[PDB]
Amino acid sequence: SGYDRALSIFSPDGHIFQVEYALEAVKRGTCAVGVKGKNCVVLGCERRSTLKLQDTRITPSKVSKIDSHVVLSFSGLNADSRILIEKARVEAQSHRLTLEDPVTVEYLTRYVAGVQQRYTQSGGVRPFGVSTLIAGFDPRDDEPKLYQTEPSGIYSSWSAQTIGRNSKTVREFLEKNYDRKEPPATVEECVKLTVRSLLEVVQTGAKNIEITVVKPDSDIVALSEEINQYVTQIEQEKQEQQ
Amino acid sequence: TSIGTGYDLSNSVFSPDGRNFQVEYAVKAVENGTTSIGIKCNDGVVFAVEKLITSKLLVPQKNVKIQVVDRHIGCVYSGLIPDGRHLVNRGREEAASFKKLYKTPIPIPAFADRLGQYVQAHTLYNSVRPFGVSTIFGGVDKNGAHLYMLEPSGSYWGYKGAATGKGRQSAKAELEKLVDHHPEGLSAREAVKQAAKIIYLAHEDKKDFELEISWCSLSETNGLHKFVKGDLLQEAIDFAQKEI
Amino acid sequence: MFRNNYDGDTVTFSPTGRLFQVEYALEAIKQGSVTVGLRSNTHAVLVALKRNADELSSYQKKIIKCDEHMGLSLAGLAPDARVLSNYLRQQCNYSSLVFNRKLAVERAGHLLCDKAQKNTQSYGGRPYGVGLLIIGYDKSGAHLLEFQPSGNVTELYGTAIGARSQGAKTYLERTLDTFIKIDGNPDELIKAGVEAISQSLRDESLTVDNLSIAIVGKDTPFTIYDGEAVAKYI
Amino acid sequence: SCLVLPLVSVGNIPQLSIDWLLNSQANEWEYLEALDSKYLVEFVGPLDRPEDGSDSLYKDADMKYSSALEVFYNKKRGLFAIQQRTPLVSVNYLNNFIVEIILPFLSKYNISEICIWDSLYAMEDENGVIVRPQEVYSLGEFYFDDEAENWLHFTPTSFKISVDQPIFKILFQILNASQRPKALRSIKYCSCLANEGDNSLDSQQFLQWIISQKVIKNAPPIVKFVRPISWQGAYGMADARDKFVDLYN
Amino acid sequence: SAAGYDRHITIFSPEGRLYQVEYAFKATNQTNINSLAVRGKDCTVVISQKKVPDKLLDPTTVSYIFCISRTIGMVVNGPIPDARNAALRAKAEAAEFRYKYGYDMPCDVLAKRMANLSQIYTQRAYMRPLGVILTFVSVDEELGPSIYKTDPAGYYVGYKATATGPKQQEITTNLENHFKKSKIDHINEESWEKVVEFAITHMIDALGTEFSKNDLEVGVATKDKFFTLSAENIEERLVAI
Amino acid sequence: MFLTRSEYDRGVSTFSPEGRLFQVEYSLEAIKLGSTAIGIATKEGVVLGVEKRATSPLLESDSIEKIVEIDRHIGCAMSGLTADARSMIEHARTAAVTHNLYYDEDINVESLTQSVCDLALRFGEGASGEERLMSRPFGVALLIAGHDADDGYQLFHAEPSGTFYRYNAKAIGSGSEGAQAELLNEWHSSLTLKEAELLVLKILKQVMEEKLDENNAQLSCITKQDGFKIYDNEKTAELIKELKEKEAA
Amino acid sequence: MLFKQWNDLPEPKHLLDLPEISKNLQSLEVCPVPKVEFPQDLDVPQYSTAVITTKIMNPLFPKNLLQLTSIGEIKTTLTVKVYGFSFPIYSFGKTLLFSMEENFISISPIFGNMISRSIISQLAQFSPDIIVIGTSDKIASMKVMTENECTLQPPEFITGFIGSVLTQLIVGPSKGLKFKCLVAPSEGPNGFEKLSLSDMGSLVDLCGQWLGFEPSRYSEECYRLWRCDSAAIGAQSGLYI
Amino acid sequence: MTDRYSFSLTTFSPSGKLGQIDYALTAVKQGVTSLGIKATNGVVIATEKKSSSPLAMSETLSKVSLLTPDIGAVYSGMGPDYRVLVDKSRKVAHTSYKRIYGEYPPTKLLVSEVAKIMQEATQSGGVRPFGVSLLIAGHDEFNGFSLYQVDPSGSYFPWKATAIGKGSVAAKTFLEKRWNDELELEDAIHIALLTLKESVEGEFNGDTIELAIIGDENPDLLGYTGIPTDKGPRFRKLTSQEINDRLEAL
Repeated sequence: SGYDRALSIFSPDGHIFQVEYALEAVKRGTCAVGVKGKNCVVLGCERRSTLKLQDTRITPSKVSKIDSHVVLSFSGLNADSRILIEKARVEAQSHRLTLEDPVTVEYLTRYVAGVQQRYTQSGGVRPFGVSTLIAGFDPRDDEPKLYQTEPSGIYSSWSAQTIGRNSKTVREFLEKNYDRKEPPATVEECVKLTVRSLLEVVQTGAKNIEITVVKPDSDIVALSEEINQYVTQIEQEKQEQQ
Repeated sequence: TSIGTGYDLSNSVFSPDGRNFQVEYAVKAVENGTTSIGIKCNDGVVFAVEKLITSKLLVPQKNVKIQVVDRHIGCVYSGLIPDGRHLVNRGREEAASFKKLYKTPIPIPAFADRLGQYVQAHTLYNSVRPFGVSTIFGGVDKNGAHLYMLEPSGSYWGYKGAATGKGRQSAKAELEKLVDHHPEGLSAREAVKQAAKIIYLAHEDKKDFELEISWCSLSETNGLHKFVKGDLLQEAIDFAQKEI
Repeated sequence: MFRNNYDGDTVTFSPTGRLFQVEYALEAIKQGSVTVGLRSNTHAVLVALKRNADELSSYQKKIIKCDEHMGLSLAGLAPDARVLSNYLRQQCNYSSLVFNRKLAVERAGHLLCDKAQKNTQSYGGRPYGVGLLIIGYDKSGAHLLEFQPSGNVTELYGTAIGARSQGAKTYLERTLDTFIKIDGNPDELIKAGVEAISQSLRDESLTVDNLSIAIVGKDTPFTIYDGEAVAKYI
Repeated sequence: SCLVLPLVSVGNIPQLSIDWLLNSQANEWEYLEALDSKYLVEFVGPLDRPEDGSDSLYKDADMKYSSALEVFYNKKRGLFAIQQRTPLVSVNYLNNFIVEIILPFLSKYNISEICIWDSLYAMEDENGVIVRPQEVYSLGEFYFDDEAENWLHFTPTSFKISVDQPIFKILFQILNASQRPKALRSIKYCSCLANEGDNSLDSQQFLQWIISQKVIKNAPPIVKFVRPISWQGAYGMADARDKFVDLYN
Repeated sequence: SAAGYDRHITIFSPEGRLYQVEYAFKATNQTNINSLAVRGKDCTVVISQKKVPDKLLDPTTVSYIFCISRTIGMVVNGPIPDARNAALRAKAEAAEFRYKYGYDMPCDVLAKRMANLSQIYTQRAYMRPLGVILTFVSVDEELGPSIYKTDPAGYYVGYKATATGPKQQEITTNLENHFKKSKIDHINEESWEKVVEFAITHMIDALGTEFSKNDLEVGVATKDKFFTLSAENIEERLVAI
Repeated sequence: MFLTRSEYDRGVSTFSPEGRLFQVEYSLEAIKLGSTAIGIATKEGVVLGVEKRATSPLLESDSIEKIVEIDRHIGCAMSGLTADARSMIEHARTAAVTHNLYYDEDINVESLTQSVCDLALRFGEGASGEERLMSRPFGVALLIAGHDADDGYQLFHAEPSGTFYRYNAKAIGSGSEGAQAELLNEWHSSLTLKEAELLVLKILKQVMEEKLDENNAQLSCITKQDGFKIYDNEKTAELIKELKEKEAA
Repeated sequence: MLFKQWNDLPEPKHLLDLPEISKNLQSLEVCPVPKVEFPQDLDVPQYSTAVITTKIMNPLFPKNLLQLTSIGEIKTTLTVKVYGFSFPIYSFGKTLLFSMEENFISISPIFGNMISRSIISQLAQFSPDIIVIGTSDKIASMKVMTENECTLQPPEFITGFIGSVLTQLIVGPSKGLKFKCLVAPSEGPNGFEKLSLSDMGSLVDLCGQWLGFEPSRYSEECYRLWRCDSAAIGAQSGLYI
Repeated sequence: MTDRYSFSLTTFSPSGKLGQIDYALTAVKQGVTSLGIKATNGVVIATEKKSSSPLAMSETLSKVSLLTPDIGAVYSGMGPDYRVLVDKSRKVAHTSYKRIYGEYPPTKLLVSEVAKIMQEATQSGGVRPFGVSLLIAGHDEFNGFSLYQVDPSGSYFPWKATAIGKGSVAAKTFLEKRWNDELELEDAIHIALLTLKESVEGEFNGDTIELAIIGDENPDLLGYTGIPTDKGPRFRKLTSQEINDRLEAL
């Protein structure tokens, strides 16, 4: 087109094409779902099929615990996500040292968005091709917080958001099944909803779904086999419906 | 060969023939400027500028084409006005620094060398463009009268008579004729008359014009650069008109 | 067509010896409104026609005061105009505070030429695209300067720049001797300037909201009339 | 019997050469007809005349405008020359342009020769078709009698051809056409290597080389080079330099 | 010709060549001026052809021979702006060497320093080579008469006798023939005037033309100082021979 | 005379042949993609109204906040890219707090708008000679409202070009043209706070694709007595109901 | 700046960056042609005047004052082994109006060529009044042309949808038609052009003269349309002064 | 902004190859042939001293330079690059090892430093890769004799015998057919002379051949006498007379 070879060039219709290309790179990776419950948050992630000769003991977790009350998931490029996670953890510890108060979810999301924005202000750097979902609870109440951050530096607040490849189907399923008027009161309902949403695009739910649960008072419990139990129960209920 | 495609979009690029085309384009821009000439008499230097009669709204007092660098240095230029003005400012700074250091007026060859170095330094990088002005300057120092001309490439030479602008060529011929008519020497007043004659001969373009003549001589101005007064200016104009 | 290959930056000369970016910056002047300046012997007056985005918008501040003895009117790009106005204010304050001396009009013109010539020879910067009309009074009397953003300053009795300024310039040149001898009566000079700027109007007339006047003089500090203040001058 | 078809290429050297060809000797060239331009970005412009003061190529006095795709005819030597102003729309419409516009023109006038003028940028030589960069110009020839059913043969010049180049598709469509003329005998291809800029002198030298090589059978030598008046407006206004008194002096 | 990004900077062509350096070499010979350098028993002589096609130009202001220091003289082939730039750089380098190491700079070390600067120019993308060829002549206290030459490519080497310019091949061939005839590799004259006369005669024979006092520029380097001969001295040498 | 591509709109520091900067125009085109934001300043205070254009039903209502509090006496509305607007808002808040610290007085709205325009001018030369800090100009347009003793209630429109205007009623966004026309035809100095709010709601409903409701419509006010505040959903719903009642009869 | 990037070299400007129709750049096959369908119930003979222009000239045709009404649309389709756009046609008084929306990003010139050919073919049956309003980026000042006189300078020319319409009127299949064309200078790509206040005023005055309306009300409405955040003005108020 | 960085001059081709490094290798292969062969009690380095118009002094310009008293190097490619690399290598040998451990560095570590410098050159957006290939011959107490080849990319390899430049393939074949595990220094010198005789197009005398040896210690070249522990240089350069005498003999 001629207006897509730099990040500092505006297109005649008013678009920045490099940001769109970064978003396209994001939409190439594995899916990632974040669901907000009444008093809990659930992060689901899709793992590609594990090879036979791959070590499963120390395989990385798609959900990274930034702090004892804040967790992060990503979609896009893995190494850029590692860099962003390292910076976020350093910033959280620095803020805790400076102000004696652990970071809030919104503050950390804003810092991540600011880093991603700063990495778009020069022609000699490549912006991170990562879209992040930040979940947690502010360390003074029981209000769940879920945020989505994009490569351009834009951060938004959501109740149930999916990012990654084939995210349209999961987004439609969440829209047709999740109601903000009556969010899942218990953790089990939210986990089941997340698993069912992920199953719409995952070929095999026994070995390609990862579930993490965040609850108030900075608990954060990652589910192990239990995901297999949820998948089997969902299949049984679906066959009963049939 | 006057248009070298592929090797003319950057300042510091050699063409396959070994030529810098930005410098030659600056020379072409110089060739479209106003005609300015300079003559060297026995003990002085005379500068002449053919200026175009602009609107009468301009103040005829504070508008002077010939630039003054130092009390013993006169300078004219042809090309782009901002570049010539900046070069004159740099020359003034250099002369001030030399006089402040060594307690004497700066000799003309040293001033010419410093100006040439400064101009040449602008043909070494692709982030700057060469000056689009050719500058004829001169003065009087302990060794006598000196007249120099400096090109956009940073090359300068000492001339018995120098001419630049649109009507340079014929003017140069006239200057050569001057050397063929006064080989032994020339006085300051004769130099002023001949400068007026050459300017009148070489301005045949048409649009009325005006003439500005300045001189710096040891036996006429005590080694100082002064503009020609009204009586001698009118005498030179009348002589130039009568010669045609 | 061949011009399109040599108009990328201010470092490139055409094969015919041209600097097209500076030419485009000069051509950017006519996109602005018309301002007129004139002085006879003791007072200098600037007249400006202000423009608005629509009915509900305010009017552009054509004339900005630089110092008690110096002001200017701008015609062209707003960012460059603001930058140069702030630069001139800083230069006047710097001269007064450091040298214990009021900045001269010619010195201000030289400073503007020095600042403008730099952007026409170095990569990475855009040339200024605003012309300026500066009026001042100093120990040498009253002075009017026209500053061309290519880096040029001219001293003249009167001039006008902007859109449709040719008619005003022709009127000023034709009647040069009429107003050049107006001494001691600033009102006549202001009225002459208003009449001059009225010649550039096209399907429009001067009103109380789109006319601004600036006056400086020997015993008169630089002042600006706008709104009802110019209602007496129509 | 010989057709000249310029291509929109780097520096517009062929097209400018066409302007060099027609306006150098306007006595022997006259306007013939405007072809269909549904595959172009066709424009509307006034007539063009030689600078030396000769009669315009458009003999008819009832036409005051001009189109993009036009064909001029030389009856003294029977040469058809095509002129294009606007570039071809996209690159996948070359086939339609060949098989629906110039295809009827072939065998419409029984043309016995095709000549294709092209300029190649040496930087974008992805396939390395250039083997001897010592020379600047190149010539290739192809005969239907000596060949049955890359495919060209090149003289000892600077340089096979790349599949991505338009010349390859032109040759493929010309040879593979089921509506090809029966009088088409010889195809010749002149190419030049040059950069982008003021290519007036480059175009003149390219035309000089073409005339010297006698690629066109009935191409007379040119003794005086005259530019069209429109080239006086390439840099803009004729007196634009005089306008900027504050900038030039 | 070049093709690609290797037209404005110094990077390798697909054939492993630096085109900008070669074009600078081409630019060196655009002055159409030939120079000669010959070392005697206890002196060194450089003679440069002087052309004044314009009679409006002052002959005394035309000079390509420079005095770098007390003992070192330099001759430049190429445009005069880069010549003067290189002259100033050489003067600064020689003075700094004397200040830093406590003794005068020999010719070979200065030539190597300039060659290293040229190498910097040829490797850095944003710097361009100087289209000039430099010839340093001196009488070193450890090596006797010395002539060294450096080029835009960053290559420097010493010569028994050297010639440069568009017509350097004929002068070089004549010098080689003279050396083969004599087989002493230098000039047997014990006076610098005789060496200057020999160089003048050799230049006249090689170029096939006769010069006046204003058509030559002569510089002589001795053990103590390097000095440029004036018009009267050249005229006296011409009258002698 | 041929059709060739022109590249005068690529570089920010490049003039068009007539002397225009197309990057600022493209930034305004980008601003036009934002949601509609309206601001009406009357003698009883200033009213700002925005549309919470939710791309997804699950998006949080409080996630979209295009009306901020620069200071207790200065409110703002934004249209365009949110990333640049965040930095602009932070800089405006910092300037206001610094002015309060060093002067013990509220900053005039005109001063703050001038400061924001000086920040937006950073893509070129700075106002005080400061260097460049932005590779591209901003893509956000701001409507700044405030109250002070010097000029009563002030409303300003600030552009990425660095030039700001003073408006009685200004609307910019996706439906900028229609809202601006309605403001031009339906504004008077006798408008009260309630009338201005109802006019804002009616214009928003006119320029909104979906049905008007407090979910996608945020209204804020700034007055001398109560500073800057933002109406909640209940009050906006009551205003919408009253508007429906008055439009019915 | 210390330097500019070595690799910042612009691409050749011989080929435009027009939108792609088919992703196969090596198809070596005939490309499909867009199909245009003109409404069969427009009742052309009921109207004796037709105006052909683009969307940028919308302020020249106020809606309420001229009583614009909708009749029919032109349907353009294309199949690639998918492009479809709607072209509404307006009517004020007894005069029809065609206002095509140019977009060099998403709309190829081939659609414009087909639309122009269809419109010229349909309107040539009855030969009504033909008025052409458009802009060209190669003209110094405003130009007025008729079927007999060409006021364009030899370098100046007209390209685009207006250029296609003029080409079809002059050398198209239907010839002999009488038309008046008004061209104004502009800058910018197709579909995103910008004008100046003087050019807008001149266009408004000439359009009012050629349409027969009172200058006062017509000028007021046109100015109000221009200043209401019209895309043609751009940032004249925000960038200048 | 656009002034605080420069784009990388060396980039990967779509095939997975660095074009600048390949072009530097091509430039090296166009240079004069330089060879090196290792014996059981020494290493031999040889090269051809190509000259300009026969008026220059060939002794002034030396293509074989002493890096350390026990380590020497030769090059094929561009002269100024070799000179700059030699100066930097001597400075690095003194700074990194002599001023730290009191000893000159071993051959492998100096070769590694040179390779690191060249690799940093190939990874820069302001300079092009070097256009030389280096044959470095050295001796150290704990590794005996060693010969290494360093490429413009910064890759160095050990060699029993090798050659670079124009006549490299033929020289490699000849050395492969000639080299044996029981070779001695004199036999290595003879084989090197035979290999050079097949590549020189002009006069094959001592004035156009540069030869150096890493043999035994040379007390006569030390410059002082009195310290039995101190040893003379292990790097020696053969004079023109010695080369001529070897040429006349076997």
